[PDB]
Amino acid sequence: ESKVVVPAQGKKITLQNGKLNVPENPIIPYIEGDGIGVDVTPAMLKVVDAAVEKAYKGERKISWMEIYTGEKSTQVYGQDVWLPAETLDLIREYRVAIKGPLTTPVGGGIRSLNVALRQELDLYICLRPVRYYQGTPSPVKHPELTDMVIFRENSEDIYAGIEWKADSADAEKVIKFLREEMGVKKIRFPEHCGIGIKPCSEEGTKRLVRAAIEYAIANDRDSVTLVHKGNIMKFTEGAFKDWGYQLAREEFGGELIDGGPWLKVKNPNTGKEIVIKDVIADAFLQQILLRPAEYDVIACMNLNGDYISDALAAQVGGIGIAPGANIGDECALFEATHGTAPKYAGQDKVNPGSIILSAEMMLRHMGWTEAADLIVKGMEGAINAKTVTYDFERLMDGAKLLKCSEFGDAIIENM
Amino acid sequence: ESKVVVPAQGKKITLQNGKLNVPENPIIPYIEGDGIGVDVTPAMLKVVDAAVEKAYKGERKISWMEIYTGEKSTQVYGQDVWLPAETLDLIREYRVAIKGPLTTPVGGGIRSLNVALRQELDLYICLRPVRYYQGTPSPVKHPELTDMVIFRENSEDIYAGIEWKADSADAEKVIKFLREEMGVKKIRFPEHCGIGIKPCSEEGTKRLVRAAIEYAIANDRDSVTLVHKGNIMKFTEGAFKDWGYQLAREEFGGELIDGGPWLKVKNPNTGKEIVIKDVIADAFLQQILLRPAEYDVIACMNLNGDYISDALAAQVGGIGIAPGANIGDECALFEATHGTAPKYAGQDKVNPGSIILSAEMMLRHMGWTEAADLIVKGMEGAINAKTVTYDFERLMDGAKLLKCSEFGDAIIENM
Repeated sequence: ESKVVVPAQGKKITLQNGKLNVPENPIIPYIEGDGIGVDVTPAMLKVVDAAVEKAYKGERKISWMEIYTGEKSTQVYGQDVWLPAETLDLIREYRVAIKGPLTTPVGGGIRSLNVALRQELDLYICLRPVRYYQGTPSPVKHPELTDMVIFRENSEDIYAGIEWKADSADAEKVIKFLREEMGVKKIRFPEHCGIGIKPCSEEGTKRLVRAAIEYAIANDRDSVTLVHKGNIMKFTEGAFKDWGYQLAREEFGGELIDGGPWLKVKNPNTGKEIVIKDVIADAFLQQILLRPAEYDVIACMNLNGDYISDALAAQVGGIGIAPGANIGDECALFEATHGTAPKYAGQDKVNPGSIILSAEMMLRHMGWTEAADLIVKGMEGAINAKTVTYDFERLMDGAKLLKCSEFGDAIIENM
Repeated sequence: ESKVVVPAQGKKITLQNGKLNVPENPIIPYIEGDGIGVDVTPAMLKVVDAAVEKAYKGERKISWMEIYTGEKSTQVYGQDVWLPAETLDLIREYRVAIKGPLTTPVGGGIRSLNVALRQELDLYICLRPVRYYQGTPSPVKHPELTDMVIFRENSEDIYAGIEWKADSADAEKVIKFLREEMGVKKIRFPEHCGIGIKPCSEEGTKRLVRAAIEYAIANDRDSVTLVHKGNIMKFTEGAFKDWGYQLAREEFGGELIDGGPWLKVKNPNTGKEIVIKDVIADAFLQQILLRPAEYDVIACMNLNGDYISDALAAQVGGIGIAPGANIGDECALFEATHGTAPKYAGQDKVNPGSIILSAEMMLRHMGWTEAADLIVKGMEGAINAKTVTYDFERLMDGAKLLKCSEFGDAIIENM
């Protein structure tokens, strides 16, 4: 039967008119995760609870409910039950959830539980906030000028997996069609050629850009930059930038600046003029290094979103502590972007940064920005105090070595 | 008639058994270029001549022959003659050539002369050497650890231009075929969707990788890294990495290291063991920032090659002085990667770095590494001495402002 105990205290989050109605004692489902998830998750629960307790002084509390997926789901439900259907039901019903790293049933098992969750719950948006935390060792000279939020389209693009192996009957048939029926003259070597498809629709583009702007308004951000390689790939990447600008005008009353393509959207809550602009992907990669302060919310397609995220994390030295979320229309799933690392499982050694920052994304997503602000403040303070875990410690001279749990306490101490 | 005067002294470069037979007084065709090309080219000719004169002490000399393309071609041949056929003949016949920036006959003219040259001469390889020059203002902490050579496939990939506009009869027909005939279930929104094709052939991959390794052997480099996003795009990007590794084994006698995918190719001239390895594109972008010294020759597809090049130039602060070459089977065309900037045309103001470094690529391509070494040495010295042009000067405190021509002389002075 259901082995999930719904808390006695707590009320669930409602979705009405596109907005979330979050009660003072919301029930938030959580997946501990496999491997080191057993270490990082407990730290996360403690940090979030303190943030809430401190910011709202007892007037709010979260009723954590544990759901299952992965290795733990097996010891709770059966054997081959890696992703119990009721787990999906609970994430959709409760709207927001947070998960630790998951282990793929390697060999003859369900390929990556993460892709299963993302696809079944139609989590079309990959959100990757990237900012520098004072003290984190970085490779660039001025990482503190970086504070962006990447909105990566997660359901289309070349990542869609629509391809055919070179020399296969399929690949041959597709090439035949393209060259004969379509009159394609641009395929240099039609023999021993693999083919890939890159789709980009109006809806897929609009729904992502919409959220980007919504986010900027909701969080009082300065701008949304549509990143694309539209100069080359006109009908996909270029179409992306076109639909994006079109949406801002039509839905957000964007007004042209100097007649130029750039628009300005007035934030109806603060009066701030959010600038809607665009930069070519290859030029953007240079821009994030030369003029990071010029960018804020970034909206782009799958591939571009993936590359930019990894490149940014590296600049601010936050690869090991990169937060992330997969958001759809009915629910949002916050996660630890790192692996399971079964070697350190139970050792209370690993860095809880990723999942803790993912929790701040969750709190912010819930409107609880005060609490979210405390997590950022604590993180910065703890790292700046050089009271860090092994991974950071080994890269810092004069650092005090703390355990995963102790780092959690250090974050709480600097709130 | 032909308005190109073939020098009286000089002999042309021969191509035999894949190698070039370069005489001591080769005739090298050159395109001055439009706009500032009138400033930068003369500086280039002077720097190269000194490099040759100094390294070989009068035993070698280049017989520069001016050919035409662009604005200047008009005042020499007619009106609509932007790319005279005889110019193509001369580049192919003389094997190596160097050009300054070109101006596109905007409006109703031949779209980008550069793409015309590249496509007609089948210059399938875009070569972008990226290294730091002591003194150049950089955004990263340790740019001096960067010294890579990007081998970008230039004839295939998504850049091929094979796409159809959303909602057009064409786009609809292609989608119909894919979903009905191919059984494609992965196109989320088949309506109002633009489609792009990403082809990757064995030959296109092999010919590029071959050159990469040839280059590494010829220049005694340490490794060739096959960059790809093969984990996602298996039949194109993954196929690229597979064919690449296959070629190293078969043609270069690559031996497996620890049974791992990495191979080792022995340089038949130095005995050095050139490592053939691979990294995923998104991970590589992080690697160039965290461990730049681990990389050397890079071999990748069109898009990846474009992104990585721009990202690297930014790191070493060499965007304004980025050298580049388009190489094919019959000829190689070295060029200034910057624009025409008609505003500064004639003012002897702009930076001649790009084309000068492109010349060193040319000399190195000719086997004249001693002379090439002098151009690198001079450049470093001049920049390190802070005797630079306006663009660098404005970014350097205590810099001596030099004119385009004077910078040329400064390079010569530090050889």
